[PDB]
Amino acid sequence: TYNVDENGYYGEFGGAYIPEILHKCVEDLQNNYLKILESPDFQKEYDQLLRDYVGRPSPLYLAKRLSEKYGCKIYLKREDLNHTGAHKINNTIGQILLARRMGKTRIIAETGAGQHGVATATVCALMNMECIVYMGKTDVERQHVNVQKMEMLGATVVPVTSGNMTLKDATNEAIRDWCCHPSDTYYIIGSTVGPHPYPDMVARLQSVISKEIKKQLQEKEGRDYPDYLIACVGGGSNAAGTIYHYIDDERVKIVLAEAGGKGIDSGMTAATIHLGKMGIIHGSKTLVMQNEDGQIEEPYSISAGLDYPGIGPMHANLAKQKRAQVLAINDDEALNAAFELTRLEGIIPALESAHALAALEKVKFKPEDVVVLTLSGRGDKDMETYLKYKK
Amino acid sequence: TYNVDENGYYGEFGGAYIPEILHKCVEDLQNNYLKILESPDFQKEYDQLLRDYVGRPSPLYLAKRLSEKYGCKIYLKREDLNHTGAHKINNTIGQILLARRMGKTRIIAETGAGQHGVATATVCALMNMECIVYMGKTDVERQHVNVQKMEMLGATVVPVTSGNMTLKDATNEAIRDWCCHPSDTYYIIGSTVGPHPYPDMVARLQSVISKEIKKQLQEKEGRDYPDYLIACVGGGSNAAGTIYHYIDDERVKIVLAEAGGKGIDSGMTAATIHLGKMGIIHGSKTLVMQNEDGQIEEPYSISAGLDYPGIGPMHANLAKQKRAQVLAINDDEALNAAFELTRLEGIIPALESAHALAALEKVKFKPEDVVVLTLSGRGDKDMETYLKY
Repeated sequence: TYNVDENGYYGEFGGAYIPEILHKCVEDLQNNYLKILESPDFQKEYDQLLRDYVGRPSPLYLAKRLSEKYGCKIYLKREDLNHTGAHKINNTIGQILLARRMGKTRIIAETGAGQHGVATATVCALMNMECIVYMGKTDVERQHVNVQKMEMLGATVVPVTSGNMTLKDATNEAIRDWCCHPSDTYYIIGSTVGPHPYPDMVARLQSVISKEIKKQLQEKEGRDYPDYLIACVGGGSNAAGTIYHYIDDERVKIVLAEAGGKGIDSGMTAATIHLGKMGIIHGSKTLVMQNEDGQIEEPYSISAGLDYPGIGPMHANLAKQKRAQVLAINDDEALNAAFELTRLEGIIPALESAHALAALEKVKFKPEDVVVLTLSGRGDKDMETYLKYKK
Repeated sequence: TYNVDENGYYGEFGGAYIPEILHKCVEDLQNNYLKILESPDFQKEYDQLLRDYVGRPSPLYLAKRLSEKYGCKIYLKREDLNHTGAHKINNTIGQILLARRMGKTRIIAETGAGQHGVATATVCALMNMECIVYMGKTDVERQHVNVQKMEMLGATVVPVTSGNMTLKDATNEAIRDWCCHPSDTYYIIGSTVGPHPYPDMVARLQSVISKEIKKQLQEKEGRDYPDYLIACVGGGSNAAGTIYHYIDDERVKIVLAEAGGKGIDSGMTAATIHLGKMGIIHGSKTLVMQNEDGQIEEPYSISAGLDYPGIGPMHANLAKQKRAQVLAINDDEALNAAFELTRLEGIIPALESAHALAALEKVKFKPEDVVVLTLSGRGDKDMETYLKY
């Protein structure tokens, strides 16, 4: 299987490469997570909140003008319509329910651009649970609306002033925090990253996407599988959910779009699958962009959501084994695709999602091909970028 | 009976108070709109787009922390989750579907704060149809993000410099364009305002809200009606939609929240039901805020979306007959309610919708009351205002 194996690995990638201090809390999570996620109590509450609070199922929308342009049937999986405007809310809802079932009361997370921090604070408001979000001080400074939303939602935002004051430092303080609070604290990881069981956990939470796609395609096409699944990747969570229930069925082609930034040869890029080497990042053995001194490098993308140096182990494995095609989509290609979707379907996509849309230009589709592309988010949050880069 | 009568009136209110130029285009719409709206072909495409493009049905969400706070069961009808972030998309989808079944190919609309202009441009992009939005130049200057959105969506934004250079003037110019274009043009009005049949048409399009509430209450509560419907009003479309299927059921109390601004006695207000006089606005007989010289006033609210001098005739009638309770909610009250919902439920409401939320402090609830409150929009667009408070 291309899902996780019984040891926490996706082929050679993944596992739990963690200091001894994390051994106990990660082991404890490993023991709990599947028992709770498979339980009917959990499934019932998760489904109810996903329906009433998030608004699931997200529609599967036949984009008729896009379909005309690319000469095939293109459905858009509309995660952009979720409460909070992206798929991250599926994961924060799932993990807060897990946390509660583990008897945890204090919820912590880190955030870079602010989206995961908002998704985390959102569910902590819902649940009336103490919420602390760690955020690199440089990230804090230039993400003031997200900081303000977190604070409105009643979370405490902790500016992280250690190291370079970036996402890496915030991640480090969050992990330290969790480790030091084995009694009461649960750490909500933001993507399909981190030590086992977090990658599998987050993929399972996001698998609601492909669960729905199966039902929706059956109703609309009379078959339960598309010819292509297309998603953007940062850490890999919306892609993991999109492909989860199709991951071993090679009839369904997988196209992953990563952030090329200014171009894979430009030195300002986030194309981890194309350019990364093996490394350990946040306890996971995976591909990581490293500089000539072996140091975890500084990625660049127009989209903050995709400018992570690592990739989830799932996708490293999919790419190596050639189960998925991976494209490095550049900033200009993503912007062009965002403006195109806006004009053709009246949907303003997230800049992340726009990388996936740009992939449509790169693949020669057949007229009977059925493509499902995950519109991971809406583009309201990106409007300042869109106004600056327009025309 | 509280819905439109056979002549376009709601008691004495409504009708079509128009010059001769308009008579042709308005009569045409009056004669044809309802048979299209009621037709299976229309209903099938409307439902398909509402499901797959907008994400309907919008959930009915039991807000447990809000419910515990006010001592009863408060369901939020989640129009905030729709594509575009509000209920206006229900109206633009419905009306462009009508326009197409009428053979019209050029689409025009007015907008104030920009939300209707966005919702119109949105569906014209989908449908690949020419779109022109009239917008007061003051509003163009106040709403740079919405203007740029409309342009990204393919629409032409026409700055209107007549009158006060705001919503009433843009409405005036849209109407005037329409009348000059008998061949090819359909005018998507943005609220339950204007000449018959626009009030009734928009209310019917928005009635999907209450059609859903019925099924959703049946499933959740066993009965299909609440004790209260609570909604905010500008022109009155989300409210009309919310009440449409309940409007003659006296068991259902209706509470409409209007924008008090800095207070009804402040000089800076938008509380049309409380302060308006009978008069004509945009070919509709209704309540209209007027200066002492009898001209249409510039309203004020912290929420730009409630900058309506007039109100839909439906609501003038509901208020005069005491079928609805009407509350004038001040800026402060709306702001506190927005912060309250954000903290209690993790939902950042539109400032328009926050006026309905603030009505929760004002109503004496019984423990076994079931309230449905229409969360007309999300509040992403309002974060710069919330930051300041």
